[PDB]
Amino acid sequence: TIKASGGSSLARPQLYQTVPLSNISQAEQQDRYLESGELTALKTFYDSG
Amino acid sequence: QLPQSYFNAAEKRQKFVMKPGLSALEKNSVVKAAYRQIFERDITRAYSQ
Amino acid sequence: ILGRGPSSREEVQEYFAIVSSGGLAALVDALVDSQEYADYFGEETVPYLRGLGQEAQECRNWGMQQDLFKYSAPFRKVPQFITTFASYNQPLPDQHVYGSGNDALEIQFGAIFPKATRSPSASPAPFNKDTRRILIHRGPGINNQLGN
Amino acid sequence: GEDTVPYERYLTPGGYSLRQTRPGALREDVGVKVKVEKTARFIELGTSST
Amino acid sequence: MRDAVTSLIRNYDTTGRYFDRDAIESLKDYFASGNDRITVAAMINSQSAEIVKAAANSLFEAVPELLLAGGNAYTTRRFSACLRDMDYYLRYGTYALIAGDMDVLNERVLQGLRETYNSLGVPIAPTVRGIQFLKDAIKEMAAAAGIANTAFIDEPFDHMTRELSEVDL
Amino acid sequence: MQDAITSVINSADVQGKYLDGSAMDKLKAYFTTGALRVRAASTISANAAAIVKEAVAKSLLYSDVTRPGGNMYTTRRYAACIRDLDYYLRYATYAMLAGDPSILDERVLNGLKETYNSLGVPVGSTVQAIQAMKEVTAGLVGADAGREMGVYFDYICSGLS
Amino acid sequence: MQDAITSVINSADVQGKYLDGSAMDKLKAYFTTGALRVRAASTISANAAAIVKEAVAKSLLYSDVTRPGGNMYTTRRYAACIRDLDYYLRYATYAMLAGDPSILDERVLNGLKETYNSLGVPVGSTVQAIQAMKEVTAGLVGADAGREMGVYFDYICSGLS
Amino acid sequence: MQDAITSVINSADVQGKYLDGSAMDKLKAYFTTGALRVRAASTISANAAAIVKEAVAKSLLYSDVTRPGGNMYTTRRYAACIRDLDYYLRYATYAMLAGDPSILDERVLNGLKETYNSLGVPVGSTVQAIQAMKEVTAGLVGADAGREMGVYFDYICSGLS
Amino acid sequence: MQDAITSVINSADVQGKYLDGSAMDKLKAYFTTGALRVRAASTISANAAAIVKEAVAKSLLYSDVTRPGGNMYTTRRYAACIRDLDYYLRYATYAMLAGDPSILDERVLNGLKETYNSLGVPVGSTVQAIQAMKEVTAGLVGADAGREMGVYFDYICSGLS
Amino acid sequence: MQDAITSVINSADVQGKYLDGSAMDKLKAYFTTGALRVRAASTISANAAAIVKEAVAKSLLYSDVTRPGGNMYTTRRYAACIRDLDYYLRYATYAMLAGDPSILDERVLNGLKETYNSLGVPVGSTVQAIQAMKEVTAGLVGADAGREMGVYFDYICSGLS
Amino acid sequence: RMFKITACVPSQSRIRTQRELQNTYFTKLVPYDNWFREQQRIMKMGGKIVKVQLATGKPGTNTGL
Amino acid sequence: SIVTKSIVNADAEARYLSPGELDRIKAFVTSGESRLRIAETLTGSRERIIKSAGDALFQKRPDVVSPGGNAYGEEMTATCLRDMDYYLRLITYGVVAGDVTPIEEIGLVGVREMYKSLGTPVDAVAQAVREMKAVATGMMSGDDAAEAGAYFDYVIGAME
Amino acid sequence: SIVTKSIVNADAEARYLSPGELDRIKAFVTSGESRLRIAETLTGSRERIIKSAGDALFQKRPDVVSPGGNAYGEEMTATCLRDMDYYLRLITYGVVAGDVTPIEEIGLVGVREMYKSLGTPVDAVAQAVREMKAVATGMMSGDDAAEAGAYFDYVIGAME
Ligand SMILES: *[C@H](C)[C@H]1/C(=C/c2[nH]c(/C=C3N=C(/C=C4\NC(=O)C(CC)=C4C)C(C)=C\3CCC(=O)O)c(CCC(=O)O)c2C)NC(=O)[C@@H]1C
Ligand SMILES: CCC1=C(C)/C(=C/C2=NC(=C\c3[nH]c(/C=C4\NC(=O)[C@H](C)[C@H]4CC)c(C)c3CCC(=O)O)/C(CCC(=O)O)=C2C)NC1=O
Ligand SMILES: CCC1=C(C)/C(=C/C2=NC(=C\c3[nH]c(/C=C4\NC(=O)[C@H](C)[C@H]4CC)c(C)c3CCC(=O)O)/C(CCC(=O)O)=C2C)NC1=O
Ligand SMILES: CCC1=C(C)/C(=C/C2=NC(=C\c3[nH]c(/C=C4\NC(=O)[C@H](C)[C@H]4CC)c(C)c3CCC(=O)O)/C(CCC(=O)O)=C2C)NC1=O
Ligand SMILES: CCC1=C(C)/C(=C/C2=NC(=C\c3[nH]c(/C=C4\NC(=O)[C@H](C)[C@H]4CC)c(C)c3CCC(=O)O)/C(CCC(=O)O)=C2C)NC1=O
Ligand SMILES: CCC1=C(C)/C(=C/C2=NC(=C\c3[nH]c(/C=C4\NC(=O)[C@H](C)[C@H]4CC)c(C)c3CCC(=O)O)/C(CCC(=O)O)=C2C)NC1=O
Ligand SMILES: CCC1=C(C)/C(=C/C2=NC(=C\c3[nH]c(/C=C4\NC(=O)[C@H](C)[C@H]4CC)c(C)c3CCC(=O)O)/C(CCC(=O)O)=C2C)NC1=O
Ligand SMILES: CCC1=C(C)/C(=C/C2=NC(=C\c3[nH]c(/C=C4\NC(=O)[C@H](C)[C@H]4CC)c(C)c3CCC(=O)O)/C(CCC(=O)O)=C2C)NC1=O
Ligand SMILES: CCC1=C(C)/C(=C/C2=NC(=C\c3[nH]c(/C=C4\NC(=O)[C@H](C)[C@H]4CC)c(C)c3CCC(=O)O)/C(CCC(=O)O)=C2C)NC1=O
Repeated sequence: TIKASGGSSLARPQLYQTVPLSNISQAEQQDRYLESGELTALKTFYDSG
Repeated sequence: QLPQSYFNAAEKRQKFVMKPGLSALEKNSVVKAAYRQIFERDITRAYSQ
Repeated sequence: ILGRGPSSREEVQEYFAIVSSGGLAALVDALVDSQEYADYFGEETVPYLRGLGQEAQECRNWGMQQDLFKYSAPFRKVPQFITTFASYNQPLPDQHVYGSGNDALEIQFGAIFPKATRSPSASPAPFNKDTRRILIHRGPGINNQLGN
Repeated sequence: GEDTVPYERYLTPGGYSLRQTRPGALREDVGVKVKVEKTARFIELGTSST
Repeated sequence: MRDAVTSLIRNYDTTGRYFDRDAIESLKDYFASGNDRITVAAMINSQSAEIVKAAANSLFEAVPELLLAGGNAYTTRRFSACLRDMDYYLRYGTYALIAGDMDVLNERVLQGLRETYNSLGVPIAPTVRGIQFLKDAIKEMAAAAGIANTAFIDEPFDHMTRELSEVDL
Repeated sequence: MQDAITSVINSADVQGKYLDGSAMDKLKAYFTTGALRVRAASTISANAAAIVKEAVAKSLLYSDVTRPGGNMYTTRRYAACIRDLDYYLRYATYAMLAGDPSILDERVLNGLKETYNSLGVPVGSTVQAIQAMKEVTAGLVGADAGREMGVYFDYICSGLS
Repeated sequence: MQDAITSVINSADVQGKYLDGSAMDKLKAYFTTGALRVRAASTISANAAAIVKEAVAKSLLYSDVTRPGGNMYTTRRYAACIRDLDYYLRYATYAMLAGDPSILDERVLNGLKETYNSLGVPVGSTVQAIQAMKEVTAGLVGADAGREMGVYFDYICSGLS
Repeated sequence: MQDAITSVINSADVQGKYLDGSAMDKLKAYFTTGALRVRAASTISANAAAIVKEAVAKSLLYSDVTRPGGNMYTTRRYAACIRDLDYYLRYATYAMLAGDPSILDERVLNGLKETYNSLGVPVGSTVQAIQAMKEVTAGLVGADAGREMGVYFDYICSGLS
Repeated sequence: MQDAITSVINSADVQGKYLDGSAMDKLKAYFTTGALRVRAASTISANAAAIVKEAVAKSLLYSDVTRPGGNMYTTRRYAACIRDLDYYLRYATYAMLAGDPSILDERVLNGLKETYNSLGVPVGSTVQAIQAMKEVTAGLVGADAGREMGVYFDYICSGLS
Repeated sequence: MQDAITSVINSADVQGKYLDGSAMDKLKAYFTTGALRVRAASTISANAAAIVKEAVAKSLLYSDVTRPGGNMYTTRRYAACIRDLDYYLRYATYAMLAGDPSILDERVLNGLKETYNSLGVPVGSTVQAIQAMKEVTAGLVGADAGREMGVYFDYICSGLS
Repeated sequence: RMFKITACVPSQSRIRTQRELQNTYFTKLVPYDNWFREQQRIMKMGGKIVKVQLATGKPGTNTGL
Repeated sequence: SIVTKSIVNADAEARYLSPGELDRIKAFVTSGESRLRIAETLTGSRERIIKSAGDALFQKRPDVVSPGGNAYGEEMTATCLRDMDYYLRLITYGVVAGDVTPIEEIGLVGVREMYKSLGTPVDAVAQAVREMKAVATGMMSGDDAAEAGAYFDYVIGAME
Repeated sequence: SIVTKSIVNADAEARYLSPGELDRIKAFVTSGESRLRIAETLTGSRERIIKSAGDALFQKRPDVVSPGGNAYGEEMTATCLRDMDYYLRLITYGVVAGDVTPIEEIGLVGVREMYKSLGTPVDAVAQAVREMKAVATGMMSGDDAAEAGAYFDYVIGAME
């Protein structure tokens, strides 16, 4: 018998990469707002959608 | 062991390297990353500590 | 410093012995000068958190590393790693069958439960359905109703 | 059984451990032994009679 | 970790007594069947990556949804993660076959496996049926190789699927 | 346990101030949405068992959790699962009527994570079941009543995760 | 962490089906709103500190919480409050850009209630501060961009409450 | 609470498989040992009080624990000690009959360490008392029935320590 | 729960010895102070509500804790505060009569810190209230009876802090 | 972590008031007792290992806990027990110097009960060990310095129990 | 006191773990108290130590570090 | 099982096993061979039991397979035969264990709540177990049919 | 610039440039012509920008030119207009580079420490860049004024 347990919160690992995820996580891991050219990368991803 | 299929499909973390050659804001952002990782929150710019 | 939780009980034994000899100074001294910090980070890279996509995880250390890779981790004031690592080998604990939060304080006017939302002190333990708790009789004792 | 109001019959080990093993509520046998408290034998021998 | 010897040692240590007749008989019982465990372990070390694959294909023939759409062994990332998990089960089953005690399985496999699997969405049920497809494969392969007794081979996988098991009885 | 009115009164009382114009506007917003809340609560009280069984038929049926080894395997576990989903729908209806999720973290989300972690209940599968329940009831009561149901369903899923 | 595109792909993949017409229509809706999302994100990145300080000037200033005894009293507590509000505005901008609030309950609303309840942080006062931040940024970026910001601001306030 | 039969059935059911030859062999082993288990249980039910009082006469009598200051000092503590030893012998008989120690960690070893640590009960002295009880009953019922009693007595001493 | 007599008997019994001269001297000290204890207990039973209301009038009235935001604000909280102070005075009277503070840490100070920390009750303000209650009752019953009341009042304040 | 001075300043600051006469009197009391606190801290720093080993020689030696089966059995467990007792004496010295037990429940009594309950450490035996340590150091430094040490030793024993 | 050391430490574990690259051949000021475990650790990983030089020590003192 | 029930019933009473309970366990231990023979009889011919019992059930209660009933369609009839297979498996478990605590403790506690949440008539399920009992006791000798029909009887009794 | 930022952000991540970053660099490469036109607009009329912005600043904030302020006197007002010329030059650099790393990496990091060591009110400097932004966006077409006002906006935001 297992006699103890840790708190298992469900964790969702990223199954693959998309572009807005990639730019948002890049700007996030540096702890800043999205700078102007990040927003341009997102913008020309949107116009090309 | 972790399969490479699990690693390439993952939330890829930015590794901040301190080389002495680097530009000056790069050393600034890397020192910012070290303050964020050790102190768990960015203690400069939010307390000027 | 290392970007992960302690993954064994012997690791917590070893590094608390180091803390006990020489404070925060010798703790950071022993953490930075490992083979682990030198292999993962070397001399140039900042330490980083190693979640379940970065490297191979272990099932024994999982629910507590999930705690540590949060921002509520300086508010878990209860030591989680040593308690789960010590309480893995022992028998079951004295906690309510469902969760460890329903154990009320035994005072005259209750409705005092350690709520999950104020302090994280959560020790879930797998109780089966036919377990019976051990209670102390308030009285002489030999008329403990399991026996008399 | 329809004559008495209830009363607290059982404690958990957490609640009993809370109330009894507090220092003023404590006895002094409860957990390790206590040795016997005799007077010194040289004081007993130095008295004025058996 | 504990083998059978350190299990008997910790059993006799907590009371502070020396070995009696029966402790020497149980130590002789571990030391006599030691060679059998070691040729079984070497025969498993022969075909580990073959046995893991064969048990995986027999499990996927058993439960066919996991290769299909909504299943958890869906993509090749999930397929490779499942086959690496079966490699873990065979590895620590070999370690418990050599040790003769279930403490390596308890300390390094079964403690908190259910937490990770319940969180990630990994099912616990075909995991167990795959563990004992591994057990059945190991059992018939080592019974084919001249070994008379298979109770020690029976031991660790039966323990591992008594522990991941859901008690509903 | 407090609705939008009691929380507004509690904020104005902890201030010690009278009810100013912002509190009046908040109470006017609640008194405009209340009739829609009433009609959605009646429509949800109509179809409790149907919404629950459609949520199980969407998510949990024919998966591994109803097979042997799953935590929804036995008839006792199936009945307790239907019981848990009926609880989630009932308390989401209560939080929709109050317009405040204080009842959810007071009376559902209090020790629910530790209970489910002690029992071995999968939290992701029950989060998917609550999400399918939300999808079914948002198909039932419409767009905006489904949204104001789904905010408390998302509150339950966030506190559970 | 998933945007509208990744959630649509995850639904079609958990189905195991190809992308049918409803998924194409959802992605067309996101690819029409994305330019407005980009321009609102640039306008919000312009005025981070102004929106934060106007939110404090609307709600938290000159009340009891900045007086002695309040939880926003000291300079450390004031700086941490400005930090928390900057976090809420930054993550609301991220959830506006993604078009999905999965980042909010993944990375803001995860242990935030228990942290604030352990510290003694008032949840109603910070909910009013986030509401004033929403009101200021909806005055900044317009009607519909303010609405698609306010849906994630309301998500943060609902998960906090 | 499960015997050897119920644990074999639970393993074959968690597998989802039918009862193969290894399960048949395990049940044949239990159905061969069951008559010896029955006769040893009758012989132990014969001499409950004698085995308990011989265990106290071997270990706990004339030591410090029955003297003043010991935890077995008073008549209340002596009666509770005899009660605890009768519990250990009775549940070891039950675990011998079932052929599985699940009842021991379900109903003896559950909160026993924390109870004894809260009361101040010496765990080493009661482990020696259970060991002397094992020695006496193994002298009573013979070699192999004494061994299959002593495996559950060692289980109780291991869970207590 | 034990007075001076029962604690002396418990010490002599845990020794296993008879009552020697030091125990006789301790019991003579208690049997000399007992009449003063009786008269002080009658005088305190005379003026329970007066001592409680004078303690609130000295410490807690007209401060911030009776104002909005304080923990003594509402009528429910005021009534519970008067109830808590009546408990402290009643149990201090009991510990004065017994001559031993075992009832205080058995039945007041057991879970009181954790209760007050879970509720949000200020411990310093209630310690000042108990100190003013001590000052008032020491003005009531005199110098030495006030001192032997104040030793148990200081015991309650020390266990609370 | 706060001494008597920092707690007085924190009370006067949470009031928002200046330091009135009662705060001046409290600080005068601390500034009179501080030299005695300093000399007792030096005398305790003199004899750390002697006080610890005399506490083990009084309580824990030659009992069941140092015998086989006890939790103080092995050399690892003996060394960890000496380490734990040195921690209790060191932090009681710190709380004596500060004149406030905030460091004890901040840094000793925080997760100590749950740690000891997870390890299987007897709490009553370690409470008796801390009581014997208190008795030895009160024999060392005198009556009143021993009392102001024993108030924090009783704080540690109360938080442990 | 501090040692201005210069060393080159190949990893011999990057092939298995497939990590990215840290530049070896460092020149750093190590504190005197943990220079021991650092030199020992560089010898554990198998790296050669090029140059050890005492930087701030003024060697031969008894107090004042 | 029998041993679990005797151990628990002596366990609440704070006593050992009475000698009458001990010869009860002894008689069950001796009759385990016939129990295993009945279990092999029920296990080896499960295909014909499930097939013929489903045929006789849908002959007897045709409305549940008609459009409008629960078990209408291919996969619904397959799930219906799967539920009958579950109940025959629990019958085999109860035959081996010598008592109905496997059957009750697995598949009879919340059976009403589950089949009400699925929309299933429970009387038609009782008819399914009745036809399974008819085919199974048509397959054995007399005392074997009585001993298996005891557990089949318990399942149909626990339905209604 | 944009290329530096994309290269560094892929460089820490130990990966190549993602295709979204590559079309970001491509779109910046195509918009470089309009960036150079905005740069010529800002460069050729720097005299009128600095003159009119200084006039509107000293009209708006007259205390810094009154005796007692920092920019009081001939050479102090000349140094004030020189600091405004520096910031307009950095605006032109940030317009060409497509990102604010020239502006931040040259004249915005220790701007508070420098202007505190000089005794300068930084809000009046923010008003100087505000008047420069007013004159400059009064000088261009709509999208050109928006693209230049983004960098002017960054400078005034990095002041306070
Ligand atoms: C395969 C037959 C089954 C299956 C497996 C599966 N597992 C995962 C992910 C993980 N599995 C583990 C397991 C272990 N870690 C350990 O340390 C041990 C003991 C040695 C075990 C058994 C862990 C930690 C993970 C997380 C990934 C990681 O290692 O970091 C997946 C991927 C799940 C996903 O979707 O991401 C899969 C598919 N799934 C099945 O369906 C089979 C039943
Ligand atoms: C069925 C599983 C089960 C067990 C085992 C159990 C034990 C148990 N033993 C107890 C006490 C006790 N147990 C002992 C026993 C001992 N102390 C010694 O010194 C000896 C070494 C040892 C006996 C061999 C004593 C002396 C007490 C009384 C403690 C007291 O009254 O202070 C108590 C305290 C309440 C009461 O007496 O009635 C419980 C609950 N409860 C259970 O539900
Ligand atoms: C989304 C992209 C993607 C693909 C395609 C994928 C395929 C994939 N093909 C598999 C097997 C297989 N695939 C094939 C056949 C073929 N394979 C081919 O690509 C040919 C078209 C064809 C032969 C002409 C066969 C015969 C097997 C069974 C292999 C085995 O027995 O292990 C398996 C092992 C599980 C299974 O049995 O299905 C995976 C995961 N995984 C992915 O993530
Ligand atoms: C009112 C607030 C509240 C809730 C929600 C609550 C839940 C709760 N759910 C439980 C069990 C359960 N809950 C589930 C539910 C699930 N397992 C699955 O596989 C599915 C994913 C999921 C259903 C959608 C199951 C199967 C059990 C039974 C576990 C068992 O019997 O072993 C138990 C165990 C005790 C008992 O069944 O009666 C509790 C206390 N209690 C409460 O007081
Ligand atoms: C004990 C540590 C502490 C400090 C310092 C503190 C400051 C503080 N100053 C404030 C306002 C202010 N403080 C000033 C003060 C000044 N402006 C000037 O021009 C002068 C140079 C200077 C004072 C001589 C002004 C003008 C405001 C109002 C700001 C506004 O209304 O926008 C406010 C917001 C309103 C309020 O709740 O009081 C806080 C919290 N709070 C604290 O807890
Ligand atoms: C990115 C997701 C995320 C959030 C939101 C987060 C919040 C967070 N806010 C905190 C504190 C705080 N948060 C506040 C904020 C407030 N108190 C008030 O009175 C106001 C109503 C309200 C501001 C509007 C204050 C005052 C503190 C400091 C508490 C203290 O120092 O005692 C802390 C305590 C540790 C520290 O300050 O650095 C955390 C972890 N952490 C995270 O990871
Ligand atoms: C006999 C031993 C014993 C004590 C002492 C005891 C105290 C106790 N005091 C309580 C509440 C309380 N106690 C106080 C008292 C105070 N708050 C303040 O601001 C003042 C400083 C202080 C009074 C001097 C208040 C205001 C509450 C109510 C809390 C609430 O309703 O939220 C509660 C919460 C439940 C209830 O009110 O009925 C308990 C159990 N219980 C016991 O069994
Ligand atoms: C071992 C104890 C046990 C039982 C009994 C059990 C029943 C069970 N029956 C189900 C469905 C079902 N069972 C039936 C069965 C019937 N309908 C009829 O008309 C006939 C009278 C009858 C069978 C002869 C049908 C039609 C469904 C499908 C219900 C639906 O699709 O809505 C389902 C949902 C899908 C699934 O995961 O299988 C469960 C869990 N599960 C268990 O673990
Ligand atoms: C490219 C980045 C950059 C900047 C910004 C910079 C500023 C700078 N401004 C200076 C002086 C100054 N700058 C000002 C400017 C102002 N005072 C006011 O009242 C107005 C609000 C404001 C201008 C509109 C004044 C008055 C001085 C003289 C300070 C003194 O003489 O003490 C000086 C010292 C003298 C010198 O060597 O020029 C430096 C280095 N240097 C740089 O490399």
